[PDB]
Amino acid sequence: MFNNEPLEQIDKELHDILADEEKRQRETINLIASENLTNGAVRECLGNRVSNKYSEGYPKKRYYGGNDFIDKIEELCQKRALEAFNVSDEEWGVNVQPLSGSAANVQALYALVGVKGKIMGMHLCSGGHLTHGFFDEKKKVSITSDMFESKLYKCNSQGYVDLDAVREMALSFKPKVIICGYTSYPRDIDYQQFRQICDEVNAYLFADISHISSFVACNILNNPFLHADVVTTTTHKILRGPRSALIFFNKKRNPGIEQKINSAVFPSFQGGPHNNKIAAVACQLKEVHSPAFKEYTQQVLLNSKALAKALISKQIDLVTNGTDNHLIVVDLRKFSITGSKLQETCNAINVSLNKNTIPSDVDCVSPSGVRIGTPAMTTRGAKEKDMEFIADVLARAIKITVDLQEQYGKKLVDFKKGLPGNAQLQQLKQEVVTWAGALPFP
Amino acid sequence: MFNNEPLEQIDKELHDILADEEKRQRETINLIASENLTNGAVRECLGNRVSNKYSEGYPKKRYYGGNDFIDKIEELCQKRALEAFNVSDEEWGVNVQPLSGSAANVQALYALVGVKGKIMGMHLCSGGHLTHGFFDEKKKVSITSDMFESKLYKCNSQGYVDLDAVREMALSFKPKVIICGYTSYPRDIDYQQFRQICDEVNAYLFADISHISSFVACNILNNPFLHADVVTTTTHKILRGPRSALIFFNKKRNPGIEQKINSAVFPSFQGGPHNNKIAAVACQLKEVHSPAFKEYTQQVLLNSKALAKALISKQIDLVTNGTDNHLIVVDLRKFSITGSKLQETCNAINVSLNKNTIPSDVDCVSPSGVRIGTPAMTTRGAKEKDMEFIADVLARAIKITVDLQEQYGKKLVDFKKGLPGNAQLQQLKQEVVTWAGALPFP
Ligand SMILES: Cc1[nH]nc2c1[C@](c1cc(C#N)cc(-c3cccc(F)c3)c1)(C1CCC1)C(C#N)=C(N)O2
Ligand SMILES: Cc1[nH]nc2c1[C@](c1cc(C#N)cc(-c3cccc(F)c3)c1)(C1CCC1)C(C#N)=C(N)O2
Ligand SMILES: Cc1ncc(COP(=O)(O)O)c(CNCC(=O)O)c1O
Ligand SMILES: Cc1ncc(COP(=O)(O)O)c(CNCC(=O)O)c1O
Ligand SMILES: [Cl-]
Repeated sequence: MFNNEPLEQIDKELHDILADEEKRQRETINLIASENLTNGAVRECLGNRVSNKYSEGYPKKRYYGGNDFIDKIEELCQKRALEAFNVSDEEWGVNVQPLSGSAANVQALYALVGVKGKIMGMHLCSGGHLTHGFFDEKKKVSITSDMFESKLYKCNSQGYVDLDAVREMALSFKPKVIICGYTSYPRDIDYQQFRQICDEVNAYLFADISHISSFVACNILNNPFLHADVVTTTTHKILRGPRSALIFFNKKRNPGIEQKINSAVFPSFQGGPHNNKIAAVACQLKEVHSPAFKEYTQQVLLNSKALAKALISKQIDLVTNGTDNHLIVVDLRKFSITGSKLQETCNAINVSLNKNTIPSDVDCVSPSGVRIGTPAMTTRGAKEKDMEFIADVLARAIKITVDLQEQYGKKLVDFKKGLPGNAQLQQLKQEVVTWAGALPFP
Repeated sequence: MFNNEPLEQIDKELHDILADEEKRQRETINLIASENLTNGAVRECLGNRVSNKYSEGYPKKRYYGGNDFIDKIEELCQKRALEAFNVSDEEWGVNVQPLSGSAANVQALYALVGVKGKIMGMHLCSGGHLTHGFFDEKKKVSITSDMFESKLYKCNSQGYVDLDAVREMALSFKPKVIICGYTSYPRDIDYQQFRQICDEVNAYLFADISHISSFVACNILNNPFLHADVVTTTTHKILRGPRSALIFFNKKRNPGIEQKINSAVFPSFQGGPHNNKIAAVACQLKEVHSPAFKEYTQQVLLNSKALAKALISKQIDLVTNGTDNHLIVVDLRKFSITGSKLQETCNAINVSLNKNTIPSDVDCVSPSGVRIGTPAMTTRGAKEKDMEFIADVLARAIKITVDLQEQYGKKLVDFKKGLPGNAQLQQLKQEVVTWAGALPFP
């Protein structure tokens, strides 16, 4: 007693929008640093009947029965997880149930510090994530600043984490967790120095490596597992998995942490796990361990260097004047345009990127930068030589943005009337669609 | 630069376990009251590329661009949602972003009461959910008893919500939220009398209808929307959607609530929505609005009535001696066997059900009942006449459970040893597999 008609027939209206999304993705130069494209196998797992099953609890420790095949799936996933991040089942454990990065962080921070607990994170306007304790002058914007008591550190004038400021605050404010690992940070992290600062205050060291996860697994960037108590990562960004998250925990440094983390996830915060997610992670984490994935991650960094370089050759400024990872933050000051304006211009030419603060920005009000990243385009086949064109396109978009602003004024609503039907943007869009359209597409 | 070979070739090891999960599901009599089977269209949406997309914020209020198609998807889902539950765009709003039931409840409760706010829910051992404020002597098990301050009401001696006890407690405790709508409750709910209790204290009325959602939509059971400030529901149980949830909020009774709830979800708790979930939810909600779905939901209740009646005819007791809904709680005291044992016996014969408390239990390690439900089997095509067989199988399992206990003792470790290789269970299993295996299967 059900309807087994294909999606096309049963719900034409939805299928049509979906058919469109797919075309927008196919015909876009996607530079959203946090985005990627899943392969067909990952998507088969996501659409698998394994999500019919309720599986509250942990393997061999379920509330319901008939969970043996589910238990294998979850245990496979924990195993492939620890292997990928080059850690022994004996020193580290992982929880693979968190539905997403924000959930994982909240769950893991609660596990460590409880309600009214003290945490330190990087400010959002400086490149920290919302769940690193974000609050405003007027509001406790993230639960992490409300259920916890948080203090936020900043970057210096050159766009680097000010470790000396981290220390001043940590001794003065006395957190039980210090979070490092960022949403928008173009450079590698000195985890050793974080590990040393925590020790003077007795704090835990939390590394959120969602943006650089593949670099960590592939031994291309600094290893946080060498120093940290907890490591979290989403599975969907550079890692190229489904939308999900991982919590890693150092048993050796902390006996009692395993049950603390597993209990935080369920039953404090979550109910039934989404087993299709757990399955999709398994599928991808296997791909991750292969030398082919190491190729890809290397290719990611090469494109990112070639891109930063090409932009500089076009006299465009970058925060920290470079990148060690997959992401670049462009500084727009020398052109007197905002990131929102350029975001608007890139939107019109099928170039996806986002506005972003620079140190010299007082508030999150008027971002002076844009964040671009190379994982999505690398997946689609772009090589170092293709970074020229992309840089060429962003330079052209910046120039058009500067022209439109002189014509239509400083206010965004005013600025925005220039875009529709602009001969230059339509020519540029066409160049983009034409190049993007024919790129390999999972 | 990716690997696009089918799941079978790419990760055969996973494909096997998954193929096994599928066979186990097809060959099981599934009586888990919270379980169902999604159609193929819902699973095409779960594995659609729409989840490649970052979409933080709300439609026409996104942080990133390129989100016009996503916006069309999310607005369609809010629209199909409000109508399915027969409420006006103008009086009710809905948030469709919560990743799961537990997240939805925690988010919605946060929105209404804040950190350290007072809430009232049904005890777990009585039939409330974990997120309704559950705690233990010595341990705050759910975040809902830690981030909030909670008190837990119980059912009376006959298995009914003791409304008088609710009032005595509420007036003493002075909560800002009283939650009704339960995990294991075989009877309908008097929302009007709950509305009246809240009014005497000025608390909000929270209705979690995850288990009965279709009944409410189809105008078969009482309407919580008539009386409630907030209604949550999962989309995966009787509603037959993906693993997701909805928060409903009454704007007409509460100006301001719409921002309070939307902001609770993001950016307080969540980051990027899972657009594949949202797409899948939209797809199912369309189906929910057809009269074919009203028929299915009627069939659920008919089956549940027939099953209760058949069990009664076999001299098995039911908490409240019947059901108004999709689920039955069997009281096993007259056979002196625990739910744990029967669950074990049912596991051995491919009959999925779970242990459950009865009023006369006080502790939760001793449960004297089992919960069964009819949505899954109804989906698979079983009609009233089939409920006899299902009752006959359950009676036979109870019988074998009594016999194995007299042979092996009252301790579960010992009891279990009687199960493997038992001539009667293997006989019963085959009858189950042969009937189950051949039933319609989405
Ligand atoms: C949208 C989002 N999610 N998590 C983020 C952000 C992100 C962000 C940018 C902007 C802007 N403009 C605004 C927000 C934001 C999101 C919610 C509430 C709020 F007050 C601000 C968040 C964007 C820009 C790059 C990522 C950010 C920053 N800066 C960081 N570090 O973290
Ligand atoms: C697993 C789960 N999640 N939410 C629930 C339960 C459920 C439950 C049953 C049993 C039993 N026996 C034990 C638990 C449970 C789950 C987590 C922690 C805990 F202390 C207890 C939870 C289910 C299993 C049968 C009904 C329940 C009840 N009773 C209610 N009302 O709510
Ligand atoms: C460092 C970090 N941690 C956690 C998350 C949260 O993941 P979910 O959205 O899956 O909750 C993000 C998301 N960052 C979004 C972006 O950079 O575009 C992140 O950048
Ligand atoms: C009252 C109630 N609310 C919410 C949920 C579900 O939350 P998740 O989607 O996070 O699992 C349940 C599921 N209860 C599981 C069961 O009855 O079997 C529930 O019983
Ligand atoms: Cl999903």
